[PDB]
Amino acid sequence: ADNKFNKEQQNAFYEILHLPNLNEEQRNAFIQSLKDDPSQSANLLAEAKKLNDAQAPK
Repeated sequence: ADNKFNKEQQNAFYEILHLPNLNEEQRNAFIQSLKDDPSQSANLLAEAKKLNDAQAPK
């Protein structure tokens, strides 16, 4: 009765939530954007995943 999102879309949500290095503010931005338009699932995911990989020093 909740989450009118496809598997990929909901996966994007969770995967962006699974970004511990990503600023929670940016996380909220991507998540909210996913809520606004989940059509950008694969690619808000591609590039939250990729600020998460790219604020990552080594």
